[PDB]
Amino acid sequence: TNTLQVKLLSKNARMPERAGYDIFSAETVVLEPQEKAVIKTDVAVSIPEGYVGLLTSRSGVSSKTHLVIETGKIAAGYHGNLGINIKNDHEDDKMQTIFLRNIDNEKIFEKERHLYKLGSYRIEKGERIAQLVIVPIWTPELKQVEEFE
Amino acid sequence: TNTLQVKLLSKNARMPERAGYDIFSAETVVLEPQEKAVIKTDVAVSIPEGYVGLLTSRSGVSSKTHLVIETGKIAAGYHGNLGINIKNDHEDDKMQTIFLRNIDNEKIFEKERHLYKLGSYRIEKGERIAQLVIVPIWTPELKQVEEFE
Amino acid sequence: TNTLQVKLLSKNARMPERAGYDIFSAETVVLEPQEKAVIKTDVAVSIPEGYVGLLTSRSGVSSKTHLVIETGKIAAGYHGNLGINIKNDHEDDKMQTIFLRNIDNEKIFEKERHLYKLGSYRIEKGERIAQLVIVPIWTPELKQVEEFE
Ligand SMILES: O=c1ccn([C@H]2C[C@H](O)[C@@H](COP(=O)(O)NP(=O)(O)OP(=O)(O)O)O2)c(=O)[nH]1
Ligand SMILES: O=c1ccn([C@H]2C[C@H](O)[C@@H](COP(=O)(O)NP(=O)(O)OP(=O)(O)O)O2)c(=O)[nH]1
Ligand SMILES: O=c1ccn([C@H]2C[C@H](O)[C@@H](COP(=O)(O)NP(=O)(O)OP(=O)(O)O)O2)c(=O)[nH]1
Ligand code: NI
Ligand code: NI
Repeated sequence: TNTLQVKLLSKNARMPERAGYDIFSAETVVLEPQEKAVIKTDVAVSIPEGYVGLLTSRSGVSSKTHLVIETGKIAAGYHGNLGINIKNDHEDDKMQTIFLRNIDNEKIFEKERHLYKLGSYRIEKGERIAQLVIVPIWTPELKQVEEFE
Repeated sequence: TNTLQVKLLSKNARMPERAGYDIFSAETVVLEPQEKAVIKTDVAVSIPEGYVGLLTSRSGVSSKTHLVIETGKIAAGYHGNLGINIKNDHEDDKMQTIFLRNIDNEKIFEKERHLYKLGSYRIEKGERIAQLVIVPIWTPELKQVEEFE
Repeated sequence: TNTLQVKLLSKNARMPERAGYDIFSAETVVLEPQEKAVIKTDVAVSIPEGYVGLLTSRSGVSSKTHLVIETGKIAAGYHGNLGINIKNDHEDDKMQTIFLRNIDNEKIFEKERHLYKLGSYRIEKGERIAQLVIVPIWTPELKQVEEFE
C-alpha cells in the first residue's frame, strides 16, 4: 500500500517523524577527534522494491559540528538495524579541554569536571542526528556493449 | 506546471544553468585549513511537493581541491536562501605560504604579496562551486510494526 | 528499452553486478594519509535522459576505513570512463609502519617488508570499492520570479 513499515528493535529506539524522516540515536556516545563509529538507531524499515532509502546527514548538526555522516544507502527490503556511519572529522591537535560539545557545537557543562580531548562531541540517546529520505531506484538489466546506440 | 521557480535574493545572486543546475557563489570568501562555513548563493527555490532538491558537490572542484561540500537536502517548498555547506578539509599542518589556491587548486598570484596558511582556498563571487539536482521523494505514512509482512 | 548499456574500456575493467550495482577498481593504487585520487573503473555507461547515476560509497569499506568517496553524479548520456573520487582522510600524523591496510582495514602482510606511512591503504585491481545507484532526475525550465505563488 502507500505506507512504510517501521520496526523498533529496542526500548531505546524512537519512531521517525516527518519532507525527510528525523532519525534518533538509540545510544549515548562520545567521539574523539578523528574517531569513526556506527551509531545504532535500534530501528529497522522494510523499503519496497523500486525504492532506495537514504540515511543522510542533518543540516543543523553537520553544518555546525565536525560530525560527518557518510550517507547510507538502505536497499529495498533490508530489515537490519539502521546504523549511522559517522566520523568526528575534527583534527586531532593533541590539545585538551574540560568541555564536551553537543550536536550544536555548544559546550557541555560538567558538574563533575573531566579532561577531554579538544574537539570531542557527545551524542545523547534520543537526539536528532540524521534523517531518512526515500527515493525511487532504477534497476535495468545490464548489456555488454562494444559501442552505444 | 513543468517549471521550477527561482528567486534572486540579492544583486550578488546568479541564475542557475543546465543535467544538473550549476550554482554560483554570491560572496568572495577565504577558507583556512579545516575551516567550516556556509556560503550564501543569494538564491531561493520553490520545489514542488513530491520532490527533494540536492545541493551537491561539483566534480571538478571537489576532485581537484580539499573543498568538501556536504550535500544539502532542499525540502519541497523551502523558500530560504540556499547555502553551501562547505569545509576546507585540508590538514592544518601549521605551515605558511604566499599563495592562495583557487577552486582549481592553482596558485593565485598576488600583486600585493601576503602570508597565508598552507592549504587555503579562495572562492570568488560568481564562481561555479556547486550544483542543484532535483529528484522525486517518497513520503508514505509510518506504521509501527512488530514484524514485517 | 528497460536495459542499461555498459561499455568496458579496458581488459582491466569489470562488469557491474546487482539493488545497487557493485563497481570494481581497474587499477592497484596506494593512498597515503590525506592523499586524493581518481580511481579509474575503465567502465562507461549510457544513462538515458530523465535519469542521473550515483557513483556512491560502499558501506563496508567506508565505515571500516578512512577511504572517503565523494559521490559522483553521472549525468544522463555521459559516456566517459567512470572514476572514483576518493580521499584517504586518515590524519597525517607523520608516524611509520610496515603494514598497508586493505579495504577491510586489516593489515597486509608483506613477504618483502617495507616502510609505509601510518594510515595508508591499498586498493587492489578488481576490488569492490564503490557502487552505482541510478535515480530519476527532474529537469524543469527555470523562471525568474520576484515572489513565489
Ligand atoms: O550508513 C549506512 C550504510 C549502509 N547501511 C545498511 C543499509 C544497506 O542495506 C546495507 C549495505 O548496503 P550498501 O549498498 O550501502 N553497501 P554493500 O555493497 O555492502 O551492500 P550490498 O553488498 O548488499 O550491495 O547496510 C546502514 O544502515 N547505514
Ligand atoms: O547544505 C544545506 C543543507 C540544508 N539546506 C536547507 C534546505 C533545507 O530545507 C533546510 C534543512 O533541511 P534538512 O532536511 O537538510 N535538515 P533539518 O532536519 O534541520 O530540516 P527539517 O528539520 O526541516 O527536516 O536547510 C541548505 O540550504 N544547504
Ligand atoms: O566522482 C565522480 C564525479 C563525476 N564523474 C563524471 C560524471 C559526470 O558526467 C561528470 C561531471 O559531472 P558533475 O555534474 O558531477 N560536475 P560538472 O559541473 O563538472 O559537470 P557539468 O559541467 O557537465 O555539469 O564526471 C565521475 O565519473 N566521478
Ligand atoms: Ni549523497
Ligand atoms: Ni580530515
